[PDB]
Amino acid sequence: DTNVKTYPVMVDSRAYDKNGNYLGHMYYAYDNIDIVPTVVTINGKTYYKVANKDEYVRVTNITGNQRTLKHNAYIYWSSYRRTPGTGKMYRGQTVTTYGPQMKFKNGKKYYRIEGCRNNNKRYIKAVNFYHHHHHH
Ligand SMILES: [Ca+2]
Ligand SMILES: [Zn+2]
Ligand SMILES: [Zn+2]
Ligand SMILES: [Zn+2]
Repeated sequence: DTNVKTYPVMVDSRAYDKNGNYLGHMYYAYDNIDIVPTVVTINGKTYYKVANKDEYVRVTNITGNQRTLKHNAYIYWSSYRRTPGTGKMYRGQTVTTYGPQMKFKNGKKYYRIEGCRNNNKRYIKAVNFYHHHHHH
């Protein structure tokens, strides 16, 4: 494989055959992974092929998703704690999120965002990417 990019795994990625069957192992955040940077669709979902393996990992977990804030957002380490020293992001700013929504112990859903590491945890509440806040 001659076309290869390196990216941190931002979310523990299940490894899948070309048919979208789980192979029983994972790639782990925040290790680097080598991928062929060509999007591959399998049963409606996007993957990258791991370099020199007939293995596929979800794009969302690697290069993630461009999302636009619909509301001012604080950056959270956990349910009740802001990432230390962080400010806010504003309605209209663009954020890279990785992976599906994650349910914290408060019961609310979060997106892991660019820069999140074990010593620098960075999440935004999912609702801040939706128009309707009928919950305030
Ligand atoms: Ca807010
Ligand atoms: Zn609002
Ligand atoms: Zn409001
Ligand atoms: Zn609101």
